[PDB]
Amino acid sequence: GDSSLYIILKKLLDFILKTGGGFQRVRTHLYGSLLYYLQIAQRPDEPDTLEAAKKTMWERLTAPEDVFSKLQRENIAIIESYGAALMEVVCRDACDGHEIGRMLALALLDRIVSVDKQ
Amino acid sequence: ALQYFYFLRDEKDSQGENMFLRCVSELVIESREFDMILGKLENDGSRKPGVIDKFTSDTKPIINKVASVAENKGLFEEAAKLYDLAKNADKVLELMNKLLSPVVPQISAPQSNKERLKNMALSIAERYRAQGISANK
Repeated sequence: GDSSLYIILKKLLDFILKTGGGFQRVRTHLYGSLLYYLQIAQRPDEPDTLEAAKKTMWERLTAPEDVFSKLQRENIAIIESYGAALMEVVCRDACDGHEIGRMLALALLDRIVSVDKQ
Repeated sequence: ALQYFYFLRDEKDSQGENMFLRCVSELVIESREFDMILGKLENDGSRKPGVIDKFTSDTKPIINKVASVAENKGLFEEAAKLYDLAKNADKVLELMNKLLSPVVPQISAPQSNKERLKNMALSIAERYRAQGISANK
């Protein structure tokens, strides 16, 4: 389980919101770690998987598995808080500096994006 | 709706027959009126026929289809209901154990003595276990 990874994910969000780090270089690292974490959590699965899980829950006929959905929910809560704060930081940042760090931050924004889509 | 769909057969021939079947299948799905359409409660005595059953035939395959879908959505209860009709007794209890199992762990202040997953649990046990029980020990 990438539970241990979860803690790093939290630290990353913390640093970003704080926007400490004179270096965007630092923030690029934070963005990269977050990107992998978001991607890692949902191994490529598509709506079919979600539908199957819901049915199984169907209702807990017996013992269901709803592990991946639960993991996504926890990620999304953490992310929310930290989120408003950090969204501000991530976008402004965007522009400038780092045309570089950019490659990293835009990718982070897009992954995040699916999840927390909605 | 069932009564009207049934007329489709009035044009006797394949194609139309399938169209009828598909229409009914489509009706069951998304209307989700399983009890009315498919049937209900054994008390031994197999199914009490649903409206469609009165018309008859392909009904088992539709049930599996609906039930699996229920599984996607996670509409438990519907799944249990569907599997009962399917007569997959073992499957029913297993889904059932899961449902009762969670809701057991949690925090207290619940469980009126009359209706829900627990009540559901009681229904099935009394119901199946006495009778030639097909489930795993």
